[PDB]
Parts: sequence; C-alpha cells; structure tokens
Amino acid sequence: EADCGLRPLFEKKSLEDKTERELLESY
Amino acid sequence: DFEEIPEEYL
Amino acid sequence: IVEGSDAEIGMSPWQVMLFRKSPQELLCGASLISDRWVLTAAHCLLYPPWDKNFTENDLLVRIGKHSRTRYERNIEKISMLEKIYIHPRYNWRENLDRDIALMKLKKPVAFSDYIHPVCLPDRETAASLLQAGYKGRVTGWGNLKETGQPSVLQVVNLPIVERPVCKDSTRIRITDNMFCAGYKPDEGKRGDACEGDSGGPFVMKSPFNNRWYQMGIVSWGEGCDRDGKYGFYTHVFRLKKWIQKVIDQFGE
Ligand SMILES: CCOC(=O)CCN(C(=O)c1ccc2c(c1)nc(CNc1ccc(C(=N)N)cc1)n2C)c1ccccn1
Repeated sequence: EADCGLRPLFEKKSLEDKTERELLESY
Repeated sequence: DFEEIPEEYL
Repeated sequence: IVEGSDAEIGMSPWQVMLFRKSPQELLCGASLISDRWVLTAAHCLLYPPWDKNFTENDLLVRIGKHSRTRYERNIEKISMLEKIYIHPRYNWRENLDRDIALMKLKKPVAFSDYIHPVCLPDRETAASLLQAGYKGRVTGWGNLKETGQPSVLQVVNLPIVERPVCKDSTRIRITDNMFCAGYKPDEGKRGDACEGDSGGPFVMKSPFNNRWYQMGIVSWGEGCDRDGKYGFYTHVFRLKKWIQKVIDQFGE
C-alpha cells in the first residue's frame, strides 16, 4: 500500500502517541 | 461477556 | 497483554479481532494489511493438539475496535471470510515453524480513522530494524495475567532478544522463521503477549520514513510474562514471498 503504516489520528496529523518515542529511542 | 452483534453478519 | 497499557484511540488502526460466531468469543488478534486481507497466525485456524480447525464460515473479523466486548457501533466494521490460506509448510506438529495465514474478506473494508492497514516489511526494512535490543510493539485484547480479560485494547513495547538467548530459554528447536522478544529478568521492565493475543501483530516504526511495519506475529509462548521466558513471533519478512504469491494469485 502507499498509505500503509501512516495512522490517521497520529502520523497523518503529525501527532505522536504516548509511547512511540520509547521505540525510536531503542534504535 | 460479549455484546450481541447485528444478526446481519450471520 | 501482561504488563501492558491501555491503547489510545486509533493507536493501532490495523488491529483486527478474530471472532468466533458461536459461541461468540475472541479467538486471536490479527492485522489489516490491505482492504481485503487480514494477516494472523496459522495456529488460530489450525492446531490439532488444542482441537482447532476452523473454516471461513466459522469466523467473523472485527476491525476498528478498541473496546474488548462492546459492539462499537459506527466505529468498528465486521467482515466475513471468503477464503483462508495457511502456509503449505507450517509445522504445527513440531515447533509452529511458518506460523502464518491470510484471510481474504468477503468484501473490502473501508478505511477510516480507526481502520487503516500496516505495511509489510521488505529485505532492507527487516535488515535495519530486526536487531536485538530494538523495541517493537505488541497489542491485544487477551489475558492480562497468565492465570483477567482487559476492557480495552492493550499495548506493550518489548525489545527483540538475541537468537542465542531465545534458544537458551526453551527446549524447542527455534528456526530462522522466528524471533523472540521480551525483557530479561535483570532488565527491570517486563511484559508479554498472552492467551487471546496470539495471531496479533508485532510492529515497529521505521525511523527512516515514519511508517509502522509488522515484523512479527504473536506465535507461541510458555505461560505469560515469566522470568526467563520469551514471546516467540513468526518472522514476517522471511515468509513475505509466500504472502506475495498468495495475494497476487487469488488476491485483490
Ligand atoms: C517444554 C515446555 O516449554 C516449551 O518448550 C514450549 C512448548 N510449547 C508450547 O508451550 C506451546 C505450544 C503451542 C502454542 C503455544 C505454546 N502458545 C500458543 C499460542 N498462544 C500464545 C500464548 C502466549 C504467548 C506468549 N506469552 N508470548 C504467545 C502465544 N500455541 C498455539 C510449544 C512451543 C512451540 C511449538 C510447540 N509447542
């Protein structure tokens, strides 16, 4: 898909969820 | 303890 | 989810609930990959030991959900299975090797704020992300304790463990088509999938393009969140060729 993995309520409106930073901080 | 769903899906 | 947390609305729009028609009950988790395809573990449909062997007309797929038991009117959408596809080389007999299956919905589901597909990874994505220490995320409506049920969809971020540690945690022959995740007993934090969660997604967000990709499927585990035990997941990328061939064979 060309829209896969981009969430309407978060990415689509540049809002990040409560715990995603914990993921990206482990990379 | 599930809520009944619309019979239409059966 | 054991030691997880309450999901935020639309936090996991690709989350699917495998629902048994009668008795009406949760079977497993699953994921929305396209508007006609839901990905899950093969053991959700077939596992002779537990006497499991479902047909399409035995299941209903509930997408867009947040609440566990409540029928979320105007939010979720319920689909019927047109055809189920299990990996022709899935080993239920020995170690649940190639634990994966696809379900083609009878008719496409409309995406919305609560319903949106997850990306399947490609060689490069799996390469850069699937590394020990990297935290993926698992979600589900299953057991909160190994031995109640949650009210809302749960979520827990778990790190990928080194192949050696995984192997050294069980007597089961681990294959390349698997990976394990979870915190070590000394690592302080803890958490894990549990009954009701299997078949569900293990996703990671690429720091390169900000997309969520499903790297794993909750496959099997010994108990739930035990010291020294780990959750095992189907390596999604190692079997994408089977996913591609199926979708571009009978798919839409
Ligand atoms: C010697 C005993 O210890 C072991 O080595 C594990 C034995 N063993 C099992 O316990 C087993 C079998 C089938 C299973 C299974 C566990 N878990 C599920 C799916 N549900 C969950 C439940 C929980 C979790 C989790 N906590 N991560 C995951 C999946 N299925 C279908 C096993 C493992 C792989 C293949 C065959 N058997």
